[PDB]
Amino acid sequence: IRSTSTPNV
Amino acid sequence: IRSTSTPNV
Amino acid sequence: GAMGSMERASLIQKAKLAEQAERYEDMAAFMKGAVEKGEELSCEERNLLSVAYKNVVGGQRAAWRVLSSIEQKSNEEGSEEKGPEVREYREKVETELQGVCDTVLGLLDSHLIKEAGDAESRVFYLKMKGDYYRYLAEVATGDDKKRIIDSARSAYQEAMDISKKEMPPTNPIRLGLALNFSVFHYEIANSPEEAISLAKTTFDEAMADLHTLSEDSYKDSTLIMQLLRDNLTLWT
Amino acid sequence: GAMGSMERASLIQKAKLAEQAERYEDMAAFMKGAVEKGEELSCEERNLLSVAYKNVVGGQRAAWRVLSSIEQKSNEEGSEEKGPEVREYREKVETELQGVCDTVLGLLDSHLIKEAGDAESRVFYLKMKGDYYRYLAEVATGDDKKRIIDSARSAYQEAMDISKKEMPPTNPIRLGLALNFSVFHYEIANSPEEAISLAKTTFDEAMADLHTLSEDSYKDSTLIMQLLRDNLTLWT
Ligand SMILES: *CC(=O)N1CC2(C1)CN(S(=O)(=O)c1ccc(Br)cc1)CCO2
Ligand SMILES: *CC(=O)N1CC2(C1)CN(S(=O)(=O)c1ccc(Br)cc1)CCO2
Ligand SMILES: [Cl-]
Ligand SMILES: [Cl-]
Ligand SMILES: [Mg+2]
Ligand SMILES: [Mg+2]
Ligand SMILES: [Mg+2]
Ligand SMILES: [Mg+2]
Ligand SMILES: [Mg+2]
Ligand SMILES: [Mg+2]
Repeated sequence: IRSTSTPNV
Repeated sequence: IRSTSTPNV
Repeated sequence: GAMGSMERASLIQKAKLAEQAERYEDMAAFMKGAVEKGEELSCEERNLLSVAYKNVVGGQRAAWRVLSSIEQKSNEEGSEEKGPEVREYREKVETELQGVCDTVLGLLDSHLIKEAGDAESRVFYLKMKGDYYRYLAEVATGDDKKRIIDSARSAYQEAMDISKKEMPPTNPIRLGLALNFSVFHYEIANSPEEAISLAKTTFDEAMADLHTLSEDSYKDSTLIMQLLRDNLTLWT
Repeated sequence: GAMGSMERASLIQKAKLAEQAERYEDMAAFMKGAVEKGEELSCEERNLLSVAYKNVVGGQRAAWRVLSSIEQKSNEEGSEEKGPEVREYREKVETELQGVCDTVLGLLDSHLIKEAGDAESRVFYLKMKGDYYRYLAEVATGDDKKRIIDSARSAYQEAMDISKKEMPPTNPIRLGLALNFSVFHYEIANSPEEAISLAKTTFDEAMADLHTLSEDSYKDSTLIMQLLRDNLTLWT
C-alpha cells in the first residue's frame, strides 16, 4: 500500500 | 535453547 | 498516579486499542490504572493485564540476555578490556526489569490475590506471582537468590494445589500453570527430573479428559499440550 | 540532560550495545547525548543516530496509522458512538510522535547542519531534516500543514542540489535522498508524476555509473536502486 522509503542499514 | 513457557493468547 | 482521573471503562477500552497498535508499555500503564480502581478484574481484563506485562518484561528479558552474553564474553581470558560500559548497561536494563516485576508483584499483593476467591482468578494470580518471581530469579546472583527461588516455588505450589482440587485437567489456566512450573523446575531450580515428571503427568491427565470437551475447548487445551510435548522433546 | 555526565565514547559504545539488544529508545537517548557533546559526528556515528530515531519514530508511525484507521471507521455512518477514547489515544500517540520529530529537528538546528561542510555530512543531515518534516506532515491537518510540507520540500531540495554537484550518481546517500524525496512527492505533495520522473531519472543515472564501482560499492548502490524500481512498479 505505502511507498518504500530508505531502510535501516 | 530455552524451554517454552506459556505464550500470549 | 497518572491514570487516576480516567474512567475504568476508558482505561480498558484504551488497553484494547494499545494492544491493536502494539503499544505494550501504554497497555500496561492503562491496565495498572484499571487495577488501581480497586475493583476485581474479569477474565478478559486479566488477559489484558497478562498480555501487557508479558510483552514488556519479555522485551527486557531478551535485551538482558543479549547484554549478559556480551558481558560474559568480555570476562574471558584473551578478551581485551573495554571498560565498565557493558556491565553498566546490563545493570541499567536489569534494574528496569526488576522494576516491572516489582510493579506486577505489588499489584498482586495490593490487593488482587487477597480478593480472588474463585479458582480461575486465584490460580491465575498465583501463577502470575510465580512467573514474576521466576523472572527475578533469572537475573539474581546475590544473597537473596535462594529466597527469590523459594518465593516462586511457593506461589506455583499454592496455585497447583488449588488447580488440582478445583479445575479439570484440561483447563487452560491449569495447563499453563503446570507448563510454567515445569519450566521453573528445569531452568531455575536445577530439577530436570521434576520438570519432566510434571510435564508428562500433566500431558497424560489432559489427554484422558479431552473427550469431555467441545470442539472449541479442545482446540484451546491441545495448544498448551503441544507446548508440554515440545519441552519433553527438548529435555529428553 | 541525563547524559551530560557520561563520556562521549561511552555513549557511542552504549548506543552500539542498545542496537544489538534492540533497545532503540535507549539507543536514541545515548545518541542525543553524544550529539549534545558538541563535536561533529563521523559517518558511523551518523548511522547510529539515524538508526535509533528511525526505529523509534517508525514504531510511532505504525501505531498512529492503526489508531487513525480505527478513528476513521468510527466516524462513518452506521458506526455506534463509542465516546472520546479513540480520538484521545490517537492524539496521545500523535503528540509523542511530534515530540520525537521536534527533538531530531532540534539537534539538526542546534547545531549539526551549520557545522556540516562536507557533502556526505551536509546531504545526510538535510535529508534527515526533510524526512522528519515529512513525518510531521503525515499527521498534520491544521493551518500549518502547508508550511510543514514546504519545510520538508525545501530541505530535500537543498540536499538534492548539493548531492548533484558534489556526489556521483551511485553514492548511497544521494540515492537514498532521491528515494525519500520521490516518496515525499507521491505520498505527501500529491505529485505522482514528479515522483515517477525523479525515481526513473535517478535509477537511469545510477545504472550508467555502476561500471565505476568496486564489488562492495556495487552491492550497496544496487540495493537502493531496487527500492526505486519497487516504487516505480507500485506507482505505474
Ligand atoms: C479466564 C482467565 O482468568 N484468564 C487469564 C487468561 C484467561 C489465561 N492466562 S494464563 O497465563 O493462565 C494462560 C493459559 C493458557 C495460555 Br495458551 C496462555 C496463558 C493468560 C491470560 O488470559
Ligand atoms: C556515511 C554517512 O554519513 N552515512 C549516514 C548513513 C551512512 C546513510 N544514511 S542514509 O539515510 O543516507 C541511507 C542511505 C542508504 C540506505 Br540503503 C539507507 C540509508 C543512513 C545512516 O547511515
Ligand atoms: Cl548505562
Ligand atoms: Cl489517552
Ligand atoms: Mg467511575
Ligand atoms: Mg589483545
Ligand atoms: Mg543488579
Ligand atoms: Mg570527555
Ligand atoms: Mg447500532
Ligand atoms: Mg494533534
